[PDB]
Amino acid sequence: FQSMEKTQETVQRILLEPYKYLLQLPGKQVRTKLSQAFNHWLKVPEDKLQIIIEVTEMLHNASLLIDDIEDNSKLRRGFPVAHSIYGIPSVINSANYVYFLGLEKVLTLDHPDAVKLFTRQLLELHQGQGLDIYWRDNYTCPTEEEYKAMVLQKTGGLFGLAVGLMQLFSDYKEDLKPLLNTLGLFFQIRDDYANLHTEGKFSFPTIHAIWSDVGSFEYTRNTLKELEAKAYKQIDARGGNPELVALVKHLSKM
Amino acid sequence: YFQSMEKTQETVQRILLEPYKYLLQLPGKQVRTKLSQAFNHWLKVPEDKLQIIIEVTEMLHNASLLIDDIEDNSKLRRGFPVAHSIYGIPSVINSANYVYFLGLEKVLTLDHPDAVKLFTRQLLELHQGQGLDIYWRDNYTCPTEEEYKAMVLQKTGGLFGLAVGLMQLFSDYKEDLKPLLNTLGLFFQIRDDYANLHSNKSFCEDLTEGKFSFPTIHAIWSRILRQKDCVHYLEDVGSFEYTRNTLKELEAKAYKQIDARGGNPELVALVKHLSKM
Ligand SMILES: O=C(Nc1cccc(-c2nc(NC(P(=O)(O)O)P(=O)(O)O)c3ccsc3n2)c1)c1ccc(F)cc1
Repeated sequence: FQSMEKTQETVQRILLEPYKYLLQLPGKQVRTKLSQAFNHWLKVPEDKLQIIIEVTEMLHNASLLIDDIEDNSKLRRGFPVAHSIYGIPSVINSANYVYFLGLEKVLTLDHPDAVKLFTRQLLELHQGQGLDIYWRDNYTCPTEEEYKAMVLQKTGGLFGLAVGLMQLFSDYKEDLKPLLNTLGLFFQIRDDYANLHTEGKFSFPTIHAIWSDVGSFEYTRNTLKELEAKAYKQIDARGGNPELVALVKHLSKM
Repeated sequence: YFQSMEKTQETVQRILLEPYKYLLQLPGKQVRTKLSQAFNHWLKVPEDKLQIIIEVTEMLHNASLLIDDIEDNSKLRRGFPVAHSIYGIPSVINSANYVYFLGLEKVLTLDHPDAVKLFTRQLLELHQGQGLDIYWRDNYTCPTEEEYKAMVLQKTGGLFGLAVGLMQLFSDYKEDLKPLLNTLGLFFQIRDDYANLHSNKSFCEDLTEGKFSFPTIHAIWSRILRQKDCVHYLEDVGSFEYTRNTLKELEAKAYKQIDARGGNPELVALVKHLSKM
């Protein structure tokens, strides 16, 4: 009656706490820098942007809560992972609810293909997470070619959501999927290299070593620069973009 | 020959659905189907749209049990080990979540905009059900009978309303079944609770399988702060006696609300059959 509507509204506050626990962790205020850069082509409406951002950022973190459980991570960016605090069921709930609150949010774009797209990209992400666990469960390191596959499914899976949602809400229609893989790998491999120089996570240098001390760092350096090159050569054939290339050349520090 | 991505891909689908399949093969998925067919005697929906509404409902159900078992730390389900104790927590979470989104994809094929609206609400609801369940658990508290019923209509007992609601989108039938659907949702659940018990020299949180069950709750509220040989204790409290009473009492209101919607032979057959327990 009365008491049930209080006890219910409460549960929704509670439900977001693991999601919030992940928001507050250090860095990943730099995601925002990136989508803003992409808007120098898409010229998207400020109000559709804020929702595409809200969504992307919801799906991301909900997807990390699961990824940590699934990877049996112990820490994330140095702090304990969400499940070791709130506990697995409490987390599963929060991520899943947040994913669906993000559906609800995409519905507000009022665009039938946006749900179509969200659904595809999530389905993709789950297959990535799929493989990741498959390998883990079978005590197996994936090959370099397979590692990249998983990243484009998981990472290009959720770059591609955002850039693709925005491109729905733009008269810009030239092909960024090419550029987005080049960035997806770039970002990942970099964050792998940085992180080393794992937490139950397959990482580009460890994989290259394992498929012969080794100087995978030497190879990873080489492999990273080589993408950045293809970043610029595909950035240009899309009429160029100052904001983005600033954020690339900045990041090529590591 | 980069048939390597074609293999690596076909594989992932097989893998991803294995825990979902593991749950299908446990007994009698033919009884959900029996029910929605009965409801079509009012909605007169197209056979092909029905099949999808059914596929969806049935996907959401099982995916929702895979999670329920993890979350309730169940050990067994319908006698066999639970899905996660075989395939393992991460592998299961993945499969349920993927299945939920394959059900989105499926609802999209109904090609009617309100269907996504509805699915999204029902899922969000389901999660709040799971919400409550753990709220109570975390607070070391047994919920009231009143509250238990609320949780059931929110959660997996809820999932009739998705289907009947999807169907009613595709129908010029517009009279109110939500009333009848609670009466049925509780009926179905409480029955499956009673059955599950009447099925050792076991303890209760063994038999319930770490689950809130109508008879155990009624017992616990009879002999501001916080609430051997089970079966005979429950009969010594006679929750079984009360559950019998409480079940029949709904079935009665099933019939009295079935009728004020112009009556329905198919359904009433399936009720009176099921009233066996
Ligand atoms: O891993 C994904 N994206 C991606 C790509 C490049 C870097 C990162 C990333 N990676 C992180 N560290 C590592 P992890 O995800 O194991 O914490 P990763 O490099 O192996 O993904 C962290 C940690 C705190 S914020 C963060 N962001 C994530 C990812 C996760 C969930 C999705 F739904 C989609 C992509």
